[PDB]
Amino acid sequence: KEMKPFPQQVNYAGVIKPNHVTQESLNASVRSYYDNWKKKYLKNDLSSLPGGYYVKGEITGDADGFKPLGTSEGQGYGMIITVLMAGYDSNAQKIYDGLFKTARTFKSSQNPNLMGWVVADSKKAQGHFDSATDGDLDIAYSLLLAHKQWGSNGTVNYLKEAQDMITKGIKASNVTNNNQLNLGDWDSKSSLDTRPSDWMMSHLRAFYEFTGDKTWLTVINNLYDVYTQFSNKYSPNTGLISDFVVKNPPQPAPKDFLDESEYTNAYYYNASRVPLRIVMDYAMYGEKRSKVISDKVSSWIQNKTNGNPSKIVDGYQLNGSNIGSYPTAVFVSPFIAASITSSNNQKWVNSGWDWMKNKRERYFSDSYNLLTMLFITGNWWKPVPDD
Repeated sequence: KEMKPFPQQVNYAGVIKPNHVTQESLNASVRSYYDNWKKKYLKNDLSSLPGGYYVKGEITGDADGFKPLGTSEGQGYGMIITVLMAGYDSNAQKIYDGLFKTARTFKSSQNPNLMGWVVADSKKAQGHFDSATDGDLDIAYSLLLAHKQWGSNGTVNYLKEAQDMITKGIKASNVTNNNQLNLGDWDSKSSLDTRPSDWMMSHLRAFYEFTGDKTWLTVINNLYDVYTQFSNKYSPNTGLISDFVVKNPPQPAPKDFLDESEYTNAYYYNASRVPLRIVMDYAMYGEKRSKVISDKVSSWIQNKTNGNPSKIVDGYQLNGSNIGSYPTAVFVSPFIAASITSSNNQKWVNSGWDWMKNKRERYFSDSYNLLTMLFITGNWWKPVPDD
């Protein structure tokens, strides 16, 4: 009953795939990576929610006295991965519906159309936590994929669930009056605080195509404006953006923003995800502003590393100075993805593929590496409202 079974192995206009191996090799690498990811991270052991699934994060410490097991961010990653692997994993729909059960049971304490950001094995946690924008973005987008994979005439009306989450959830709570995306449903409607890894341009395009609400296009265009307004001043040579961005005109967040890290003003663990989220817009929708941003970052990192992906480190100041020390896939793999819009990057893309295809480390890097591998092999297909 899959209408888009793995592997869809699509060919987006103007983008290259790794070409030193066959497509069957690329698909086999993705299948193996998924089987290992699923074994290590996909869980269905919530005593407080039989039938609920989640993705096991690490997460040090407690969250409001609860022991955090996963987040809405990982829930969204897992839900996208699961729908895309349908046709290989015969339990994909059961897993997806179980992830959705968790997402709606652990609803946000603020906007109940969203997911609260922490999964913990307690009925008290179900409805206790507020939302985080990126988790709900990936969850809502995954519902569009589910609609196109299985149709919406079964137990879960995926399209209606998507439309409600997009409109009553994300637009209502996270689209700001300044046409940005705020940090979560606890943040204000007039907030100028934003996390650029939430600027999931290609998801926002799909939201527009499946709701017809032009708000999404207004946000896309404005966020491209913001990216350029920020980078021309703060990263004119590298093209990078910081983990968090504040104020108008946009500027790097201060250090220790939200107590996340000393490097919230820099290209750190949140922003490492940006180059994938941006490049997908060029690949799936032909957006030239995405190619411009992607080529600038790709050229910078290739020169920085002398064409060696293993020389990428886990964090950079906006001027390109090293913060990190070692190559991890949440940084490496999006830099490879950013490189796919120019054919003269072929060798670099091939080297990046060899680096990432078997690279297993921990939840955050592995989950984002799998999303990136799905995308760069053509196996993340585009949901379209019909034929």
